[PDB]
Amino acid sequence: QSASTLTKEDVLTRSVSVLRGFEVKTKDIDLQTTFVQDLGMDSLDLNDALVALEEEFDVVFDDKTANEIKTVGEVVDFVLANYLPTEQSINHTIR
Amino acid sequence: EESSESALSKATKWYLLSEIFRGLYITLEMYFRAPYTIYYPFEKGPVSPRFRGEH
Amino acid sequence: MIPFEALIPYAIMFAGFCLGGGVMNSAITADITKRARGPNQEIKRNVGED
Amino acid sequence: YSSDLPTDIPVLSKRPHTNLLDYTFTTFDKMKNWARKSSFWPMTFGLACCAVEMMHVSAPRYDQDRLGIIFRASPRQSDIMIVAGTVTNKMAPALRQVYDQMPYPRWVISMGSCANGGGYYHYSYSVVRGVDRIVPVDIYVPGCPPTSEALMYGVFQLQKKMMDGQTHRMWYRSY
Amino acid sequence: MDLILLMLVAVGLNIIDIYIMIEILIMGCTVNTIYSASLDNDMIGLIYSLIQIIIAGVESAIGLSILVNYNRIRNSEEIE
Amino acid sequence: MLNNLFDFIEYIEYWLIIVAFVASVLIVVAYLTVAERKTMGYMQRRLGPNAVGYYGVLMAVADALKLLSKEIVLPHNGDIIYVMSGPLISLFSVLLSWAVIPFGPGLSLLDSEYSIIYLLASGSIGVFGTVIVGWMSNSKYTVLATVRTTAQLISYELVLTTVVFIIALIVSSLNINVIIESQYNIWYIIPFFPLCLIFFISALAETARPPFDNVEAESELVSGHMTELSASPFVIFFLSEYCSMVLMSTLTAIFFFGGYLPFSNTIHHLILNLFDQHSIYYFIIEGILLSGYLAIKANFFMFSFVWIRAAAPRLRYDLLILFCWYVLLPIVFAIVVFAPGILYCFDALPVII
Amino acid sequence: VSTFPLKSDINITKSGKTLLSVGQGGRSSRTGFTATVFGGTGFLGRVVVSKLAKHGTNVVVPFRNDRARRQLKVNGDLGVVNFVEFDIRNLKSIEDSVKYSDIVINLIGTEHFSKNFSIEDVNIGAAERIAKAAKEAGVSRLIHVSSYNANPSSSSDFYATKGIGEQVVRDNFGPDATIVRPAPMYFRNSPFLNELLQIKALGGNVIFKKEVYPVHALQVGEAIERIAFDDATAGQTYELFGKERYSKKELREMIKHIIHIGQRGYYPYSAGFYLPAPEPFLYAFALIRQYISSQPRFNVDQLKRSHINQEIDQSAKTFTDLGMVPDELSEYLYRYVKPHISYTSQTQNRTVYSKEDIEKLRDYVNTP
Amino acid sequence: ATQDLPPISGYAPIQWKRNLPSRGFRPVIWFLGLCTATGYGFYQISLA
Amino acid sequence: TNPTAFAQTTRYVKDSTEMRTLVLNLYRRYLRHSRGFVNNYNLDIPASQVRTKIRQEFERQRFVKDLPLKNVLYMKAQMEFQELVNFWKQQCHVMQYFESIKGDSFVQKFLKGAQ
Amino acid sequence: SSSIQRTLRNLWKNGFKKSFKQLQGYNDIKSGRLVGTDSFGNKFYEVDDPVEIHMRTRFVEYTGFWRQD
Ligand SMILES: NC(=O)C1=CN([C@@H]2O[C@H](COP(=O)(O)OP(=O)(O)OC[C@H]3O[C@@H](n4cnc5c(N)ncnc54)[C@H](OP(=O)(O)O)[C@@H]3O)[C@@H](O)[C@H]2O)C=CC1
Ligand SMILES: CCCCCCCCCCCC(=O)OC[C@H](COP(=O)(O)OCC[N+](C)(C)C)OC(=O)CCCCCCCCCCC
Ligand SMILES: CCCCCCCCCCCC(=O)OC[C@H](COP(=O)(O)OCC[N+](C)(C)C)OC(=O)CCCCCCCCCCC
Ligand SMILES: CCCCCCCCCCCC(=O)OC[C@H](COP(=O)(O)OCC[N+](C)(C)C)OC(=O)CCCCCCCCCCC
Ligand code: SF4
Repeated sequence: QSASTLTKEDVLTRSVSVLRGFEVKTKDIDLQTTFVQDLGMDSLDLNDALVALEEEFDVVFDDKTANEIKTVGEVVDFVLANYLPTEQSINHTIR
Repeated sequence: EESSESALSKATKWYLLSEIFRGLYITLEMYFRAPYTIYYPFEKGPVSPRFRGEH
Repeated sequence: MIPFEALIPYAIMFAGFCLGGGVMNSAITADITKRARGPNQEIKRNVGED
Repeated sequence: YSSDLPTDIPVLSKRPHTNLLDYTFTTFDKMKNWARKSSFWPMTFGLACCAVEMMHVSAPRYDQDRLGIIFRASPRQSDIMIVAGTVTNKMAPALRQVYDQMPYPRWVISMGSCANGGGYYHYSYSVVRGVDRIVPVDIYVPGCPPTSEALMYGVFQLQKKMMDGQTHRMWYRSY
Repeated sequence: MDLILLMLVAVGLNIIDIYIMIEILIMGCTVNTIYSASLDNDMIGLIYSLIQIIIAGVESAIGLSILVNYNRIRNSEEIE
Repeated sequence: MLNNLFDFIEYIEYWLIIVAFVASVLIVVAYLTVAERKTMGYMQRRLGPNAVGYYGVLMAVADALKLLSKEIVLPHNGDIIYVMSGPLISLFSVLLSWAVIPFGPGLSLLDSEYSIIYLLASGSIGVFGTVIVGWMSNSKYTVLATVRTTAQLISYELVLTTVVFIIALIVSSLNINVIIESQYNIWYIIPFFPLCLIFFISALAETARPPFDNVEAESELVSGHMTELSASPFVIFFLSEYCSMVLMSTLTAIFFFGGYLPFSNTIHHLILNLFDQHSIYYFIIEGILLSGYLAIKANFFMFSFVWIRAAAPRLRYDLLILFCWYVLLPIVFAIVVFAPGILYCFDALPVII
Repeated sequence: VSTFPLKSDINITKSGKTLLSVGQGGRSSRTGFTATVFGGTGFLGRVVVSKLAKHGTNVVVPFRNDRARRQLKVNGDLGVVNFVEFDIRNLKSIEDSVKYSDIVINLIGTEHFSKNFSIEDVNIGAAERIAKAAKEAGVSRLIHVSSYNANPSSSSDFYATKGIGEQVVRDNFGPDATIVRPAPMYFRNSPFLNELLQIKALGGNVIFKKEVYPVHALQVGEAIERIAFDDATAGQTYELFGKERYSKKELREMIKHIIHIGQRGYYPYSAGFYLPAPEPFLYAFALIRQYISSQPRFNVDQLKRSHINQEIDQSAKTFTDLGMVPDELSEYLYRYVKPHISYTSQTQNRTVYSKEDIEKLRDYVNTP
Repeated sequence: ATQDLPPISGYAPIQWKRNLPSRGFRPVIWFLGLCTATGYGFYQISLA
Repeated sequence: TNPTAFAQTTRYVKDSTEMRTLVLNLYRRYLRHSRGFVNNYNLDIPASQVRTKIRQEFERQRFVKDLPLKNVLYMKAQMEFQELVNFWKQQCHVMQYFESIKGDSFVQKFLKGAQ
Repeated sequence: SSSIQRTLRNLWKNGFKKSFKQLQGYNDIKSGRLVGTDSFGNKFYEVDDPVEIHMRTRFVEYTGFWRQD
């Protein structure tokens, strides 16, 4: 119920597809793949990607983490540690 | 303990709505007075020589 | 100064009740008396002289 | 597919009654017009100093209620919109939305110089130069503010126009 | 149709809808009591029917309060 | 024809009796709307409606006809179920409550030993029909008004029900006609003057009339549950609310002022002695006389509904809840124990006869 | 729209007048032109009158309904919009409308007939009378709006009268009369889309099989503005249609998903979304309501036209002859059926159908 | 003569202080009448 | 008293590095609430188009050098954000915001009176 | 000024024909001394009745019977 069902392979796989829909230099994305160097995102492109990765996983990056994020693997680490399913109504669970 | 009215005196004004009934009576007095209404356009309100209207 | 214009709607409301009561009291009482006259229509409606 | 159209048939507002149905739909129109004129329910839309004179029409001296005039809070229960006050750019979309929510038939009265054409605030950056840029207006009441009698006269003009309506005879003779 | 439990599709998908089913089910017992008591001309059955109505209304209130407090628990932050 | 025409009237006679019954009630309700504005107008030193019909007698007709000629506002033509079901439940409830009102001895459409229960039960359905307007509605003023209707219902329902039960207990009957005829030698206004005030206070709260007009508070919730209602759905709710005012005014006259009983027994006999009892004209006059007594008493309380509106300010509903539960309920439950004790002490427990 | 609808500040009409323009094109500006829009209170007249009055062209709007004309006055500045009470059976009122106009636009036309006017009276008799009255008043430009399938030898009494009306307009006003042939027009409160947005559409299995080339009503109103202010368009016939062909069955099914009526597997079938009926019943019901109902319902001739598809006259001119690109129904379908979406109201998340999404939905509708 | 002025003697004084004198019987009397009416009412109910 | 929802206290930033972070944080908030803007204001465009419009406005002020202009631009950008999220703007104003948008030759302007 | 004695007194002075006209436009049966008549045909009256209130001592009779401007 109110617990995460996320694996490191799924979060990475969903992260790559969401990053593939952008205009990146390379489609070969792994954990070590940096945003500035490998994919080539400026200030605004990076934050478009972060919000896009927010919507996919229903998570919200904190300001401190978002400003300091470098690699794709850091995003996968953040999603796994912070993801929570949204609370449901009083009827969804007990019925 | 420092009130001027007895408990029954204050409860009789309270339960029997003393001041509410007085307000009704004052309203009923107006029912028998002459109303202020004038019948425009058959009658007109007062005007003065300084009145500003159509040029 | 009794305002008679204000008392007109109450007169019609008074006549509203009297319309219901005047009809109901007379129409129902007449029908009960009419149907108590006999076992057929010629006795209920017609009135004998004797 | 030939046709032959008459040429000298008068317009609806000048067409006399010829047959029985002309009287029947005229009677149907008159009763509905009589009711709408009699039940004159404006919407409470006092914006500025022109609203004070609109409140004095309901005051005992003039007592609009004796003519069947009752102010309604909700646009659904109203059929007359009296714009009494300055219409600003910040208020215009709200005024239009409030007008659009009135069920038909609906009429609009524009009262005072602000609503008519802007008035004292005509050359202001934040004033609409006349409420008839946003909503159709049926009658214009002049004055700054119009007196209570000036507003009542404007209402009487609208009631006169409402009593000339021929909606049901329009269906019979124009459609 | 009853033996395949068709009534399980007629019950709504909220906790309050279960409450309504319970009230309807108990009301079926009272209608059966009134029907038998009237045919027999027996006032003891009607006394039973009156008791069922009062008691069934008591549990309706007790169950509602539990559901009321259950919803309050979820809306517990109340920072306002 | 002749015979077939004459006994066809007999076949339709009772339907006309009902049509006359419906017509009589609607005339009072229609002209109560006119009378309220006339009464408020002169108390406020204005005139009230006098320009619609001769001296204002067609003002009610104009309001209904104008509203019946207005467009109905709803998202779709098939969405009539939303804003019409509520008004109909409210109207059907109050109209059915009139079936037990006797205009004279035995002149009620429904007569039964449980007429009191039917009266209370029928009016409780009208409360339900009011809250249906805020049916998951997106109008926040309709939603805010639905909450207040429930709060007022909890306030008055216990007090109004218990007061009527004390009156029924004094006569040991739940038949409304028996309660009226039990007041031959005494009108229950004298022994139960506190209960008459409480009944009228409860009636004001039940009908959502000021000072308890917290549901349709114009200065608070524009029009309350009626803010989205126009044309026919608005008339039906307005018609039912004023029907309830006439009903509760007539019930105040029945429970405490003897119903249709004459003010003076001497004058009542004098007037009726002019007409031969063997003629149908006696029973017309008696029907007018008895209903006139009921009309006079009910007119005074319909006047009192208007009178309290023009004198008292509105009270917040959360204060109304405390007033009904901390003040009215303890007093009424005291009298429900007081009254049987008095009667037993003097060997005067009531029976039906 | 634009900011100034003219290529110059001076325009000499073919009647000889020279009309100067003042201002930059706002409400307070003028173009110097006086136009008369017959049928201005109708669906298309409100579009046309609004576009003319916003730039300062004086518009004479002859009306028969006093309530419907009130909203037209808001379009223009003081003195710009003028009203003349009129009837097509009255000749003095028709002349008064065109007495001062340099442009006359004829939008009068019905697909029905009533106790007072047949389809021949309106689509031919009125058009002929207005064209002749315009000529005697020295009007430089006449614009007549027929239908998309106008044909003097058609089986449909509407298509036939529209086709003959095209002939009579040129025979009275002369060879310089302009003719417009719009396709079914979609907009807010569009008669084309209204029947598709209606739920209880009886006999849709027959009625909704017609294929058409629907066109945006704003462009048709924009095209007429171009035609009136460019004298090179005199004597020309324009077929204004969209690039894509749709059948009303497709749009009916595409609309159903946007309105989300299909959220329930039972509700559309229970609510009357599909109302199949044999064509003889559709004929009898249409025939019966023609002499019982007082409001114009689906009549007999519209039943015949349900079989006839829209044929584009290849010899006529298109939007490209006016230097305009037709709009696509895919890019406007959502916003015009948006008012009819049931729950919407920011419940959880709106489903805003982009232009790409509408075309994806069309394939899904056509998938069996 | 050419201006509106108060009279030589001035205007008579007006009333502006609050004037709402109490009216009615003492609360004891109203309570007694209520008990008197209740006692007589139940006497008639007892007789009936 | 208490401030309205989504209100920020006004502060004059004196560090260009700190200013840059505050701008980037606000830009993310605009993107996250883009789907909310489509819902509240009933726009006829996808949220993807709304995010594109947001980026254009941030790209206009990309190369503003003066720090005092940055603070006023940042302060005004915060006020607009608080206006949009709280639904204070009327729907007509937001619809016209997306209504915004080849220049004619010399002769073309000459013929029509130019500007 | 709102009593039925004043109305019946004014009804007797005017007659049925004049009072019925006042019962159609004026909403009030009133009597007075004829003061003049303008060029349009309106008749202007002044009231000597001691029970008439301040602003109601002068009134007009219009020429029309159904509409008054
Ligand atoms: N999808 C479409 O709408 C299509 C439109 N057309 C044609 O375009 C033209 C514009 O029609 P549209 O605006 O779309 O919809 P309408 O049905 O409202 O057009 C009818 C207009 O002409 C007036 N009219 C009809 N009959 C008469 C009459 N006897 N006397 C006076 N006026 C009359 C109407 O006046 P009033 O408003 O007072 O009733 C109305 O203004 C029509 O002629 C139509 O045949 C053809 C193909 C597609
Ligand atoms: C007969 C049935 C109808 C009326 C029943 C109820 C009436 C009020 C009872 C409680 C009174 C009370 O509690 O009296 C308390 C007060 C006064 O007392 P105080 O403040 O100490 O006086 C101060 C000192 N003095 C005694 C020297 C003055 O009286 C009242 O305000 C009486 C107001 C009544 C006037 C209006 C009468 C008509 C009302 C409307 C009727 C439909
Ligand atoms: C059946 C459903 C319930 C009943 C509803 C009743 C509603 C009331 C009716 C509306 C009133 C109305 O219309 O009367 C007001 C109208 C408005 O006149 P105007 O517009 O100013 O022009 C008229 C004046 N001219 C033409 C000189 C300018 O007077 C009339 O023309 C009335 C004249 C005809 C009178 C015929 C009477 C015939 C007898 C009828 C009674 C037996
Ligand atoms: C045993 C004999 C029973 C008597 C029968 C009557 C019982 C009435 C109880 C009233 C108590 C009360 O008015 O209560 C007041 C309460 C709460 O007031 P609070 O917050 O406690 O302040 C007051 C406490 N003080 C003063 C001690 C500090 O609300 C109200 O204002 C209710 C107002 C009701 C007015 C309804 C109008 C009805 C008009 C009737 C015309 C026919
Ligand atoms: S027109 Fe004059 S009185 Fe009216 S709102 Fe404007 S300034 Fe005030």
